Amino acid sequence: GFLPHFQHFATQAIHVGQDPEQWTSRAVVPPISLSTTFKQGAPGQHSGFEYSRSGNPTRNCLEKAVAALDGAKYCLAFASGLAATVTITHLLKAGDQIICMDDVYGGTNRYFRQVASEFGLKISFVDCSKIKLLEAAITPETKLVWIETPTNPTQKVIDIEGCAHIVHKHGDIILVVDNTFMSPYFQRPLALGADISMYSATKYMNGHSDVVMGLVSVNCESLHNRLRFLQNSLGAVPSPIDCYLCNRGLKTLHVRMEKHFKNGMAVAQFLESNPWVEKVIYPGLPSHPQHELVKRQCTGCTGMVTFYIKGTLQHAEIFLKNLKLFTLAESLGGFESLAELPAIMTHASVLKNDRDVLGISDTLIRLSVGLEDEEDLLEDLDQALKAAH
Amino acid sequence: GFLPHFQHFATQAIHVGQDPEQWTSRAVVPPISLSTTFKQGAPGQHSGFEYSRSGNPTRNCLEKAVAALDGAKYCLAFASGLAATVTITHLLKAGDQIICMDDVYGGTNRYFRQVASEFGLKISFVDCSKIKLLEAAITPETKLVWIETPTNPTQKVIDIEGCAHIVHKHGDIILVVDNTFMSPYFQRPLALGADISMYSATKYMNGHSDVVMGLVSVNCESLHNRLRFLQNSLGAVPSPIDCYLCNRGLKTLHVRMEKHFKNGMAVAQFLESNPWVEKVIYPGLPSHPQHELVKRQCTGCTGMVTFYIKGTLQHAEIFLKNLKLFTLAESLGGFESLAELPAIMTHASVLKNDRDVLGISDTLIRLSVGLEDEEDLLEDLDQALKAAHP
Amino acid sequence: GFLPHFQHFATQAIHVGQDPEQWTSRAVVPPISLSTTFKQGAPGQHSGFEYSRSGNPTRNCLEKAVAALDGAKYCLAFASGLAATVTITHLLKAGDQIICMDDVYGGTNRYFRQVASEFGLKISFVDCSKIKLLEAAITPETKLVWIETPTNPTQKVIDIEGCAHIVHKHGDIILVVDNTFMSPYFQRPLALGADISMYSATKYMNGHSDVVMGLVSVNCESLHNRLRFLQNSLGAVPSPIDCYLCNRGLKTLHVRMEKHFKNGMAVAQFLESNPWVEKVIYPGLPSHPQHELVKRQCTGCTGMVTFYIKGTLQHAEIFLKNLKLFTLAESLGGFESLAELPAIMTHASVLKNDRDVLGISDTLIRLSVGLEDEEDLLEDLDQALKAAH
Amino acid sequence: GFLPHFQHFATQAIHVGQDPEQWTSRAVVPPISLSTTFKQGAPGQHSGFEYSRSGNPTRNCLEKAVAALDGAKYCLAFASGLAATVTITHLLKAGDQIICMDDVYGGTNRYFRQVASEFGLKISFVDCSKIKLLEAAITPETKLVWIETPTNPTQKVIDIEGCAHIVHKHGDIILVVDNTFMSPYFQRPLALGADISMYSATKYMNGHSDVVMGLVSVNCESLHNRLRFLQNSLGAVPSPIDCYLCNRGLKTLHVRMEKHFKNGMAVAQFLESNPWVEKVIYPGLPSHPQHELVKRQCTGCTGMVTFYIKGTLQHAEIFLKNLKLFTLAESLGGFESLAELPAIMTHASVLKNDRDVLGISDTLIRLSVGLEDEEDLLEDLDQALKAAH
Ligand SMILES: C=C(NCc1c(COP(=O)(O)O)cnc(C)c1O)C(=O)O
Ligand SMILES: C=C(NCc1c(COP(=O)(O)O)cnc(C)c1O)C(=O)O
Ligand SMILES: C=C(NCc1c(COP(=O)(O)O)cnc(C)c1O)C(=O)O
Ligand SMILES: C=C(NCc1c(COP(=O)(O)O)cnc(C)c1O)C(=O)O
Repeated sequence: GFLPHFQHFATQAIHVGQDPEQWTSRAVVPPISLSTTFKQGAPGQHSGFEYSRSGNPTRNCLEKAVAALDGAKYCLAFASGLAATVTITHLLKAGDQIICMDDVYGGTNRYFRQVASEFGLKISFVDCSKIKLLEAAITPETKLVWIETPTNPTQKVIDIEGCAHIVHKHGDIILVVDNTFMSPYFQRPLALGADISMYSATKYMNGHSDVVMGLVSVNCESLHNRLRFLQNSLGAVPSPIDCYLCNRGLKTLHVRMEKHFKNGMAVAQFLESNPWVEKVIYPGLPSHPQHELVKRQCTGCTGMVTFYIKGTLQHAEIFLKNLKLFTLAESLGGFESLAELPAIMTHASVLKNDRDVLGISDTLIRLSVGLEDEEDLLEDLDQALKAAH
Repeated sequence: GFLPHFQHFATQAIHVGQDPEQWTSRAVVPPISLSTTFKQGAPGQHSGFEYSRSGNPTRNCLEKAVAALDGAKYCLAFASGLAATVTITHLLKAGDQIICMDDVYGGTNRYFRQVASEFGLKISFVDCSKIKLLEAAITPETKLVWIETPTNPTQKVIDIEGCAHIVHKHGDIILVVDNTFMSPYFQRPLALGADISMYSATKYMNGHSDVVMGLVSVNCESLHNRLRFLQNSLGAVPSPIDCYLCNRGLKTLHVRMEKHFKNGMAVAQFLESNPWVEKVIYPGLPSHPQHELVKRQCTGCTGMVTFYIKGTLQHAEIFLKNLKLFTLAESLGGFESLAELPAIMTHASVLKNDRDVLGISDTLIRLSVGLEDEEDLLEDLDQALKAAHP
Repeated sequence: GFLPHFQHFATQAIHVGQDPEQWTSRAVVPPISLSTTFKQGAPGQHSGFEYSRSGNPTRNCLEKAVAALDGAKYCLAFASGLAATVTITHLLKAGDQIICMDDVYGGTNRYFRQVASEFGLKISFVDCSKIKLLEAAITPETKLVWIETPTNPTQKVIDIEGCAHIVHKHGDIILVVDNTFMSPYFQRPLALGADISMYSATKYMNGHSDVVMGLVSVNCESLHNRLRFLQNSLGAVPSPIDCYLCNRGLKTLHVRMEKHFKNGMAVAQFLESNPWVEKVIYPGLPSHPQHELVKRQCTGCTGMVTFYIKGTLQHAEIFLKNLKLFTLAESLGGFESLAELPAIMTHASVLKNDRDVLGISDTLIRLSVGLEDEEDLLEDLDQALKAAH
Repeated sequence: GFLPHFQHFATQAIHVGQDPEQWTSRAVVPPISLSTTFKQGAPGQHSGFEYSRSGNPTRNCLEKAVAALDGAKYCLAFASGLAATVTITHLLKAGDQIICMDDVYGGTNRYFRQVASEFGLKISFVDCSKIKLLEAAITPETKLVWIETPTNPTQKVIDIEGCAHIVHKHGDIILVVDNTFMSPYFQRPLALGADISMYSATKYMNGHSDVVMGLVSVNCESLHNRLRFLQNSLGAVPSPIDCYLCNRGLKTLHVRMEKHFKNGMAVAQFLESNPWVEKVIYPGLPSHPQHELVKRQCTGCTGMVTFYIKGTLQHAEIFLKNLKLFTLAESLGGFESLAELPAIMTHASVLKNDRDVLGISDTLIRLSVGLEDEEDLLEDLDQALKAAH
């Protein structure tokens, strides 16, 4: 009962930006152009490229593809997901206010809380999953609302169309949705009212655990020109090879995400059936408080499964150490299955008190279910939970 | 009469951070580690690496090498030179003031003037080549002094130790020297009092016109920890492959820069003796107003040659179009020779009024002399100058 | 009614040879080791590597993975598919005989006929699809039988178990199966009696149209030692980067091949019911003469679809140029859909007389169906066939 | 008093094949084109590229550059130096004869001796440094003469122009010069009568110890077409990235080779004056038996320094081991200094009887002097010789 899948997604992921007529050789795969500079027929009159930081063939090809997958007009690539957040923040000026989602990636919390706040910006963390709390927190100085859905790691879900309703009542407020967890194959924030669709491409977009990159998709002409200026002026740009490698991962995004769905759902149901699991948070399960909201704004779910182990910190540790197929490591969205304890690793940059209020306890385990065989993944979780029973 | 060359430079550029025993294969060249994450034996108990953005083998190898070449204790790599400038600015707080050299790369001027100033920072452009003009502009809110030497493109030279004397006289003020034009083989700002040695690694460090990268070297422990926090928190980090490629270019930095010196000097002398060149700005020529300061502050000179062609824009254009070996393009520091007209291209982001005050006119041409054969470079300039003045 | 899928394929494709414990950094993805040489603890006493051509970390990791996907003990990577064919041919001696499948890739035909024959080797092309023709052609000097199944481009299918029975009655004959068209996810020649499972990894193994590489899997110890000697001695070795890129593509082989199956079947059925197609050759259709052998010998089929257009050379040409999503080009097995005219392009190296005997006519069109959206692929073929008629 | 340096060498190494107008972007550095295939406007009507193995932009750019540096009309790149040797051998036919230099790289001797000889080719090893023995050994079946100069590792020098005179009196005999040790910056075999200038590009050509590659430069039109046919037909082709990396190393060949000369000479003079060195073989020293011949055909010398340690095998082992800056490893020609004992390491593939007759004894040490600071390289040799006395 999910949203119908996006129509030409697979065809566009393979061909947008990959036109052979772009190259003299008519190659079917875009070449990796490392050249920092380009010949000009006259001072200031180039043939499309002046300097790699401002633009280069391999990066523009990637931006073209991601924009199409997001239903966007424009896209911008950056050195990392955080670098995209920083560049987006530079759209503002001293005196502006930012409303940020309550549960967000540790680095996003760390940046807003400890860095951006020191340059004339007020940061307010609000649980926008309760949509009235967002409306109450908006102020005449609010210029940017930063949303994750599902949130990392508690996986709270936010009505994007509802928030866009509210946020756009006050005129000039930018709504950003960090769509890293879902990918554009399952959720298109721009089609739901958002002004900016942002990704940590390190996770699902690239999907091969070998490229650190951020992506930002936008439709507004004014908003794109401002973001493009900061891409060149701040210089947090990605390598053209990383762009090629990321564009390479997009070619299989559709088949990868579909398998993440099946394996993730199978893992979530198994964990809810386990006598040694206290709670399971997965947007695809009916037990999720926003399950029905997911189906109206998403075409499916991913392999990100969060759950609470029964017991204490030492039971969580024992489970993670007895894993033989899941790998104890940070990050997510790759072909290999990964397991982690956010309170001690990825979300240790969040204040401990803020962890407790959010539920990020010592027993919260986050899983990034990969593309391995289903029964092998379930046999690994079973043996490791039994080890920690 | 230049400074004696820095000892062990070549050996360190080839071996620092390149320890074969680091790898199970015991390879002599460090592998390219693309992995975004690393397996941990226990929650939070890694093997040296947690996440690629925080750190990764190939990037750490590069940073160590640069640190040794700069005589620094630590170094940080970034996605670009500007990204290093932005990260350095984030060391400050709203209300602080930045003093920037009046003549600087257009993008540096653009960032400070149009971006950093909008976040509670006041920017003042002052001619720190006159070292007393800097002393007058310092205020209790001054936290950062950003200088280029030689400046881009006018190539004004600044007594780094002189500025360091003044700057450190007022307590907690950071002195940054953008050492892009000279490279550590010819100038070590840290040994001259500077607090931060910063590079656009896109130019000479990599030296192969195929990597966009910035580098920041530092000695102060407090200053390093704050920069490292911002490297991971702002995430303007370079690709591990770019890190490998840049470390690859470092291996020939010493032999590349020496040839840049010879070709650059030969081009400057040819242009100075040319009847259709009004003036030549090259730190290696005695005609440069700060020549003796250069020999006092550098072990040599670079391939960056600036000069004024005789006539008007119309002659500047024609000269550039008749070039057959020099390439009309932006950037610099590569093995290939490059020519440009800053007022319209790299420094078009600078306001015309400040361009005029700085001397960046329609006849100022900037050359990045490459590693081609000397005779071919001089014949291309000769043929192009004659073409512009028949 | 196909063979049941191979157990643990996906798990092995993602993890075999990728153990993080190999690296000091504990990286989850193997690094790309470009170093040509390695430090030795003593003159001639290495720690596993002395020189890149003999072996290097990134290549050895890939070989382990491919061997597992083939169920093999050993695997060897090469600079190209032909480079693997040449290296295998060097296993023999002057005076030996080679029996090659009559319908084979043009370059493979060119090598045996025009090169290997000039160095004391007798080459015999036999229709091994009739198993008695192989038995009749075996000679006391026969040392190598080289088979493709399905063949390129006519896609004749060969009973691997039948040929192994025949070939191995005579003692010292090597049976090679070029498994390029099927990939190890759908066909395991080694489990069916073959002595060597060989691939042009340029096609499906890498699957991203950006790596030229060959792979050879083997079980026999004597046969492996002889091949390993020639890998280092002939030096037709691949770059460690290409090895990394190919190993990256292997991680999604299972999900890619499943989509190739679905898209290939849909395209093959559409063409067979098309009024401007005289004949369709697809192992997955019941109309294929060896359909029942395919289901007995394969777990599925791929996106390689061959068909004869009705009319003349001019109708094939017009059809091929009016394709707007399929790309007219050589090669196959990538995420993008490809079309070609073998008689003029990939198989122009086969003698015209031999083309007619094999059926490689001016109206035979070969398709490599990619992973694009199904309806877009069928709509591109529909509009292009009308354009020709 | 050497030959004058080759004119326009540096300019050509930086610009030949690197023309920005080749690319729509007008990039100053050629892009890395990984695409295996290319779009064709009509069946068999390409725009210069059909399939990566036959040709691709990044490889063709490299081939143009090397050809110019060799003073050649054509150049062909291969997966390795041995792969280039194999491809050149396939130029012949069963019944032909090969004359190979008596002292040659272990792998080159091993290939001819143990592989090529098994396919209807007779191999004859002759000391062509004494030119009368070459004239005597030629036979009506001789079709190819293969020389190294300086030889590896004894570094005997061969009058290339003299041998070309002899071999070309007998009509259709190919003269190959493996110019690996000298690089085209110091020796141009083609300008001295050779028919083929061949390189192991892994050594000085690339010069960064991270690319395994072979190169062959030729002037004869018939000979080039035959080699080009075999490049595509045997498929021992290099990766396009390796081609880019090798072309990148070429840009600094001139400045690298000059420093190898200076450091090599200083090391050769130091070791010859060292009380615990029995002999020093360096083409640049007056003590070299063919020193005056070197100055006749070369513009300079390299960092390859061979010498005999005074004493026994055990002193050579200890010497290699106490080096703290030189690295004990195989290969040569990189920016880093390398030490090895060929009799057991690189030349262990040569038969002992042939080793003893050639002088490759247990006390012969081969050094590849890098680009490190001269004074540090000389104490590394000083301290290590002191330790072994
Ligand atoms: C590091 C992981 N996430 C980083 C992240 C980021 C930051 O992306 P970077 O590529 O690490 O800069 C942004 N958005 C979301 C939703 C994220 O989860 C993690 O949770 O392991
Ligand atoms: C692009 C040019 N310079 C960039 C530059 C930079 C910026 O570096 P990037 O890597 O391009 O971000 C910093 N410092 C100096 C002295 C510079 O010249 C140029 O002058 O052509
Ligand atoms: C080039 C295509 N085939 C190459 C090929 C090869 C040659 O592999 P290469 O890696 O392309 O050299 C071997 N075996 C089969 C079955 C093949 O199809 C083609 O038909 O377009
Ligand atoms: C491996 C070294 N030489 C390889 C070599 C080769 C073999 O080339 P490869 O690229 O290593 O396959 C060919 N010719 C000469 C003169 C060589 O020296 C060595 O001596 O360590």
